[PDB]
Amino acid sequence: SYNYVVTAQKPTAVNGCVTGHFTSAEDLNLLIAKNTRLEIYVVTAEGLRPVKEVGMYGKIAVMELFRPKGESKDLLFILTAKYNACILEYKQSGESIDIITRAHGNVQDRIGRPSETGIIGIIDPECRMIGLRLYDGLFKVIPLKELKAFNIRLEELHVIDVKFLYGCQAPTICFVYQDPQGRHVKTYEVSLREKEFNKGPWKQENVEAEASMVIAVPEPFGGAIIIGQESITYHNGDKYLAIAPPIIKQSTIVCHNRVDPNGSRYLLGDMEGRLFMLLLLRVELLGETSIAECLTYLDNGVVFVGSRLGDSQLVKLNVDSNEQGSYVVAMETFTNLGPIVDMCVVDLERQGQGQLVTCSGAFKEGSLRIIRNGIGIHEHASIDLPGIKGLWPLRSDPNRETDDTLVLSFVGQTRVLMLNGEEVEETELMGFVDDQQTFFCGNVAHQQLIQITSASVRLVSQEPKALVSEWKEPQAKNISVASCNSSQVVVAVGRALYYLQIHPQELRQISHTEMEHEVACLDITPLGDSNGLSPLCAIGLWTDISARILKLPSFELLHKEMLGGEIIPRSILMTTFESSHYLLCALGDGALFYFGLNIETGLLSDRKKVTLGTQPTVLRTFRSLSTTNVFACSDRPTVIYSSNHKLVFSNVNLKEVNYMCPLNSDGYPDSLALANNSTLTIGTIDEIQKLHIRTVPLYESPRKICYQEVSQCFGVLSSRIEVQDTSGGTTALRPSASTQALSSSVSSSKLFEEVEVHNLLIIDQHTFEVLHAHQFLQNEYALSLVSCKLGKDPNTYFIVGTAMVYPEEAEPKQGRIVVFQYSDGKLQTVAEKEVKGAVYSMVEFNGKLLASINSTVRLYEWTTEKELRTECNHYNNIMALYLKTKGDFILVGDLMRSVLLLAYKPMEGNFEEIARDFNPNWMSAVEILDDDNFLGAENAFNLFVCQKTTDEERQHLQEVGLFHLGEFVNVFCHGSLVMTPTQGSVLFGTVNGMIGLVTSLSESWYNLLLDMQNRLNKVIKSVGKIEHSFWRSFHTERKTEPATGFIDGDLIESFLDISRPKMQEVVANLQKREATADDLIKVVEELTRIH
Amino acid sequence: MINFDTSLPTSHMYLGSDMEEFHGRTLHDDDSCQVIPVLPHVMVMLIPGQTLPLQLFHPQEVSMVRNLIQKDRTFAVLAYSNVREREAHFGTTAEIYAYREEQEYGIETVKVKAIGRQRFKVLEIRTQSDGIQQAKVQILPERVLPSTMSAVQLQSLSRRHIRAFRQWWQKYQKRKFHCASLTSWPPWLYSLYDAETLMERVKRQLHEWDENLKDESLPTNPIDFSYRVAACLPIDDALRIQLLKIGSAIQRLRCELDIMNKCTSLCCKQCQDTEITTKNEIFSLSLCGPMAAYVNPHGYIHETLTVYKACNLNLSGRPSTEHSWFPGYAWTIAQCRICGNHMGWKFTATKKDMSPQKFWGLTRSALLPR
Ligand SMILES: Nc1cccc2c1CN([C@H]1CCC(=O)NC1=O)C2=O
Ligand SMILES: [Zn+2]
Repeated sequence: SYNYVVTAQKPTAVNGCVTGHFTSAEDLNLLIAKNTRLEIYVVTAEGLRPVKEVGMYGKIAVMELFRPKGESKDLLFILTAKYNACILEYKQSGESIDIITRAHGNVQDRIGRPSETGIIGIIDPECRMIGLRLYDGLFKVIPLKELKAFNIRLEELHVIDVKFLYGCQAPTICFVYQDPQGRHVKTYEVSLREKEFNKGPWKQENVEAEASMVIAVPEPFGGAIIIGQESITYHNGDKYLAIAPPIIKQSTIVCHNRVDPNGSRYLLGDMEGRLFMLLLLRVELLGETSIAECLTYLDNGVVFVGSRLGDSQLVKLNVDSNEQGSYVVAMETFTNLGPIVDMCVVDLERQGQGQLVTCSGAFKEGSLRIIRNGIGIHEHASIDLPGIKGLWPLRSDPNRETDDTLVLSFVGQTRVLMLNGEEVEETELMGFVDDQQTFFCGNVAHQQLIQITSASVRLVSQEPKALVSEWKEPQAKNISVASCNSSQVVVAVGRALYYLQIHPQELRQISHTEMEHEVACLDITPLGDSNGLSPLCAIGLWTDISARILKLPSFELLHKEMLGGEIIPRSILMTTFESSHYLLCALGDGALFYFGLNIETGLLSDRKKVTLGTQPTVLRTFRSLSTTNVFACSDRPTVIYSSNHKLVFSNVNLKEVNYMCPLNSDGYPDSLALANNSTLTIGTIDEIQKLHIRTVPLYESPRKICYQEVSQCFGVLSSRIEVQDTSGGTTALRPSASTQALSSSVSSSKLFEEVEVHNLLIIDQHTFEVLHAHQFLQNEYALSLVSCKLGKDPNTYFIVGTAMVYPEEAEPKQGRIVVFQYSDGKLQTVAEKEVKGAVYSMVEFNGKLLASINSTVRLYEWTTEKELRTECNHYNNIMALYLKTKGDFILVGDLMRSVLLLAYKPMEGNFEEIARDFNPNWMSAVEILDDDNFLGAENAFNLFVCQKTTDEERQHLQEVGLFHLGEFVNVFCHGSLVMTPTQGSVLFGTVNGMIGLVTSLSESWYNLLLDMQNRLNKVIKSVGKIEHSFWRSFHTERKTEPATGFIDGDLIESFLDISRPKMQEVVANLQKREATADDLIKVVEELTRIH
Repeated sequence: MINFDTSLPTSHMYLGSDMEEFHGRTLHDDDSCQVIPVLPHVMVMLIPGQTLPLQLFHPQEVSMVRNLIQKDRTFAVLAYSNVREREAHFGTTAEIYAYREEQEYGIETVKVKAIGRQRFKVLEIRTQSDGIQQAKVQILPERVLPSTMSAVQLQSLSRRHIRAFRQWWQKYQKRKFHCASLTSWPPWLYSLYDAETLMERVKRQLHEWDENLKDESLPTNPIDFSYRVAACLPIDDALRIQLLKIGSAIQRLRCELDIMNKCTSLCCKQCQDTEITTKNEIFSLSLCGPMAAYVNPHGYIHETLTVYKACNLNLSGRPSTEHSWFPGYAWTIAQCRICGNHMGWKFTATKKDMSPQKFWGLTRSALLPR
C-alpha cells in the first residue's frame, strides 16, 4: 500500500507567543507558534503587520528571543518536540525575506525518561546559557555553533517549574520541586567553568501544596513569585510577602506576561478565561477573554490572547471600567478551528460541492465550523435584467469621488442605471446612445466620459452632459474590438487597429496599423509607475492563435506568443500582482494562459496553463482590501490573486458569472456588480483565500456530529458544565446552545462539585439554529451518534450510545441505545435499549445496527415491533472503542492499537475473527481505506496503515505505512471539499485545527514521487536545518524508524514553487522511462487539485 | 490478627540455608536471539520476578546446572501449551541466585533458587544426547508506554502534578486527564488505561488478601507489580500463557483485573462441579502473594495457594513437619471427597500461640476457576 498525505488547512491553534525586536531593533515584533508554523508580525499600533510566515520540520516546544551583547536585532531560539535546537536570525534585503540558521543541533539524550511536566526552555538574562529540563534528574546546558550541550545531575527529580533568576553575578535557577514530605521552592548556582551545580543564594523555603508557576521578576526587586491555587508568595532570602486573594480561588493561573519591563505589572490568566493584573502584592480582575494558552502585552494597552481551545484575540486594557465593570474590550477575533473532536462532509448548497462541518473548540469556546472551498459573495441588490453583455461603473458628478451610475450593454442596446443611494433606477445619460451595443464606457481625461459602441467612439463633457467629440472609422465600418483607459483608446475594425488620445473636447487619432489576421481581443492597461499612459498594447489574433505585445504609438511588435490550437483567444489582460507584471490570456475553450511580462522589452516568460470553465472566460480587474485582483467570469467564476509571488486561483461560490465590474457607490461601498444570464446582483466580496470558515458559537462543548438529509438538520452531541446548587440539582454557568434551544426536551428514566450535562442538539443545515435540545439523564454520558434507516423500516432515526458514569465505577456497568425520530420540530423516542456497559461506538451494518458494549460487539436487528433485537455477540477481550465497517467486514479498535477484524457470516449468523494485531501504542483514530487497507493515528503524532496464503499468514495483519505527521488526529472521514491519478479520499481533523487529506497511489507513482522527494530535499532550504527524512521518521520514546508507504504532499507541492532552474536540477535523470520537467509539472499540478 | 512471619515461605528454608549466593545479573538485549538450556523435569511456568526452587538429582540435570554456574547462570523455563506433547511457543529465562551441591546416597545432587527475568518466543527446540534440550529463543521486550495525555499536552496546563483520599482520586482523574477535552474520549476512559489507576484497583484486592500489608513491600513500578500479581493468581494454564504473551504492564493489569472480578469459585479440575474454595478464602501467607512455587523432596514443583477454609476435602494419614514449606506448620494430604483428586494439604500449627491455627495449601493444577 502506497498513500499520499497533504495539508488541506494549516494548524490554527496558538501553541505559544513572544514579543521582542527580531526583524529590527526598532520594530516591535510578535512571534506566534502555530505548531509546525511560525508567524512573524510588527505591532502597527493601528493593527498587526504580517511580515513573513515560515514552516518548520518539527513541532515547536520552546520559543524565546535573546540579544547576546553586540547584536543588530534579536536571535530566536526554537526547540522542537524531537529535540531539534536552533538559533534563527532575521534577514531582509528589498523584497527578499529569509530566516537564517545561526546555530543548530539535536539535544536528545542517548537514554532518559522525558519528564512529567513537559519540556522547559529557559535562558539566562545576560545571554550566558540555555537551560533545558527535558529529562527528570538532569539539567541540560547550552552556552550561547553545533549547539554543544552538557548535563548536571539534579538531586530533586520532580521539578514543577523553573526560571533563570535576575540580578546575579553567578547564574542561578529557582525551581519549585515536590518530594513525599511536601512541595518546596529551591535555588542552585550553575557554573560553566566547573560544569556542575553549587548551593544556591537562599534556603529551601516551603511553598503551597499546589504551587505551579515561578515568575522571574527583574531588578531592583530580584527573587521569584510563586503562584499556587489560592496563594501568590514571593521569596528573596529574608524578604518574603505571602498574599491569598479569594478572586483567584475558582480556577488555577495557567499563563502570565510582563507589562512593565522593571517588573511592577504582570498579566495573569486562568483556565476559565479570566484576566488578572498582578501589581507590585495586589491582584485585580480586568475581565474575560478567550481561554488563553499564552498572553502578550504589546504597545499601549493592546493585548494578544493566544488561545488553543478557541479563537485567538486582540483586546484593549482600559484604565476605565465599563457599565459591567470590565477593563477588557474585544478588538479582533482570529479564527481557530482546533480542536476538531468530530466532523462530517455534507453536499450543502450545491451537489458535488463538498462542505466540512466540524465539532470545534471546548467549553465556552465551543462551536461548529463550516469549511467550504471557495470565496463567497454577499448580495445587497438583485435586479431582473436578462442577457447583460457588459457592465461599467461611472461617476456622473466630477465633484463626487464615488460611482453614481452603472452602464449596461445588451444585444445591440445600451441601458443606464442611476444609484440614488440604495435605490437603483433606469435613466438616460445625455450624450450616450441607447440604440447601439457598448464595448466600453467610463470616466476619462479632462473631466469627460467616453462611450465606445459598434458604430463610433463618443466623447461626452460632464458639465453639462453633451457630445464634445465623435470618432468613426473612415469607411463608416463597425468597431469590432475596443480597449480604453483614461487618455488612450485602441480599437479594432477587423484586421485594422487605431490609436486615439483623449484630449479636452477632442479624440485625437495618433496612429493606425493593419494586422496579419483578424483582431480577437485588446488591452492597454497602464502598468508600473506609468501615469495613466500605457506604452504597450496587448493583442490576441484569430487563425494564427497568438498573444502579441505591441508598442504604442508605433504599433511595432515586441513579442508574439504562439498559444497553439484552433480555439481563438477571447479575453486578454495586462496586470500587476505583488509588484510583478503579468499577461493573462483567456481562450474560447475555457483555458487561461498566464505569463510574466517585462514592461520594457515586452517579453512573455514562464508560460502556465490553467483550466477554468467550459465557456470563454472574461477577465475584469477589481480592488479588494487595497489590493488588485482579477475576476475570471465563466461557469466556474474564479478570483486570480497573489500569494508568495505565485498566482492563486480560488473559485467563487456562484453557479455562473458572465460579466462583472467593481462598484463604489454611496449606497454600495467597495462592491461588485455581477451579471449572469437572468439577473444583475450588487454585493460584497469575502476574504480572498482558498477556504471559507463559518463560525457557529455554541458556548458549550460539541463532541459528536452526523447528518440526516430527510430532516435537513444535523444531530450534535454536546456537553455543558453546571455547578451543584443549594437544591436537589444543578445550575448553569452561562446560557449555551442546549439551554437556549427553540424546543427543549429531557430523557424519561426507566433504568435502575462541577457536573457535565449531556445533550443531543438538532441544528438546521442552513440557518444553523438550535431547533431542539434533548437533555440526557443525570450522570448519563453520551458517547456515540449515528443517523440511519434500519431493517425493513423506511424512517431515518438519530441513534445515541450512552454510558452511566459514577465516580465509584471504573468501567461503566450500565448504558443505553436510544432511538429518536425527528418529526414536527421535536425528537420522538422510539426505543430505549438498556445494555450492561458503555456504548463506545455504533455503526449501520448492511441494514442492521452494530454497537459496542464495552469489550463485546453486538449486532441488533430492527423488527416491525420497532425494537432493536440482539442477534450475534462477539466477546473480544479488548475494549471496542473504534468500530468501522465496509460491506460484511468489521474493524475493532482498542486505545492501545489492538486491532481485530471481524466478518459477519450471513448463513451462520455469527462473527468470524479474520485477522488480529497487538502492538501496544496509543491510538487516537482509525479509518478503513479499502477492502484490504486501513489508516490510523498512533502515539507521538504518527499515522500508519495496516494491510491484509497459509492460515497463520492470513490471520495476521501487516503494517505497510509509517509516517510522522506532527499532528494529533481525532477524526478520519471519507469525503472531499473539491467539485484517475489517485484512488479514494480520507480527510482528517486534528487538535491544532489542522485538516489533512489522504489518498492512494500506484507502485510507480509512489516511487516517482519518493525519488522526487529525495531530490527536492537536496534543493529546499530547511528552517533550523532539520532533515525532512528525520522529521517524518516514525517516532515513539522507543523506536525511531524512517517513514514508509507515505508521500509528503506538502513537500511534493513545493516543486511548483521552486525556481525553474532548480526544477530542472530536481528532474535531471529522475525517470526505466524518462521524466520531463513539463511532465512533472502536470503530475504535481494534478495532485494540488485533490484539495 | 496473623502473627506468622510472611517472609519465611519466600526464603525456602526447607531447601536448607548455607547456599552459595550470586549477586551479578545477566540481561539479554531485546529482540535478540539466544540459545538457552531447558531443564528436563520442570513442567511449571515461570513469570518474570517469580522465585523458582529446584531440587535436582538426575545426573544430566545436575551436570547441566553445575556447568551453568560456571557461566551465564540462566536457563529457559517453557510455558507448555500441551504438557503431554511437550509443546511450548513461549517461556521465561531463570537466573540462579542461590545454589548448593551435596553428595549423598551414592549420588551427586544440587539445590537451586532461581528467579524469572526475561520472557521469550521459542524459535526451535533442539535436543542433546544426554537428554537435556536447548532452545533458540527470541527475547520479548517489555513495552513501556508514556501517559495517555503526554502527546496531547505540549502546553501551559502540563505543570499540574499528581478514607478522605477518595476525593484525591477524583481530583487526580479531573487533573491528569483534563486534556481529554482536546480529544474524542472522556477522562474516565483514559483512567481505564492509566497505570497508577489500574494499580490502585489491583492494590484494592491485594489488601483484601494481605490484611497486615505495608505498601513499602509492594513494587512502585507497574512492570514488576503487574508480574508479581500474575504469579499469585490461581488460574488455569491456558489463561496464564495468555498473560505471559502480554507485553504491556497496562494490558496486563487490565487482564488481571478482569480475571480478579470474574474469579468467584475454585473447583476440582477433575470433577469440574465439586466446589473446593472461593476467592474470599484466599489470603497472602507469604510476601510473594497468596500463591508460590515450592519443591517437594523429589523435585516436583507445586504452585500452592493459601486459603483459610476449603470444603469438599478429605484428609489421609497423620500430620508431618518433614520438609514443610511453612515453618511452624504441619501438613496432611487433602483430596477431593468426590473423585479423590490430590488437592493439596491442610496445614495445622505445631504451637498453640500461632496465627492462623490452620489453613489450606491448594495446588493450582488441581483447581479450576469454573
Ligand atoms: N514427604 C514427602 C514425600 C513425597 C512428596 C511430598 C512429601 C512432602 N511434600 C510436601 C508437603 C507440604 C509441604 O509443606 N512440603 C512438602 O514437601 C510432598 O509433596
Ligand atoms: Zn474431584
